[PDB]
Amino acid sequence: MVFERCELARTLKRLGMDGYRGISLANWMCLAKWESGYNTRATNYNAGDRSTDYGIFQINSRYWCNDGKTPGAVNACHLSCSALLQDNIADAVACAKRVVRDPQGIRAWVAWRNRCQNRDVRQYVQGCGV
Repeated sequence: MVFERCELARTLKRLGMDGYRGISLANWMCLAKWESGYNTRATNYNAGDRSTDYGIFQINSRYWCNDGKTPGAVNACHLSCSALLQDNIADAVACAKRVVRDPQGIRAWVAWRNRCQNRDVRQYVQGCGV
């Protein structure tokens, strides 16, 4: 499913993402926007290393979820990558929480550095009532 901006904002807040490990809700919104365009079924194969990015946060199969065809992969979130393709984003959120628990935090996603870091991200949550 493709979330509408404010609908996603309110959903993320309810799931406890606001301020998680120091990360504001607007940053998570900026991340989802640039990673998948708020689309839970988005998948992206990386031909260069044989890994695939799954879901709304484009979480990688090499470290976070298991899809069985990625070489030398671990499953830190202890989930099938299929779980990251559901309309219900509860599992994707729990895995994103795990990702940022590592030292890099939100910087783990390069797109965040490119389009969110040091920017005015207020626009992603404006008018959503969160």
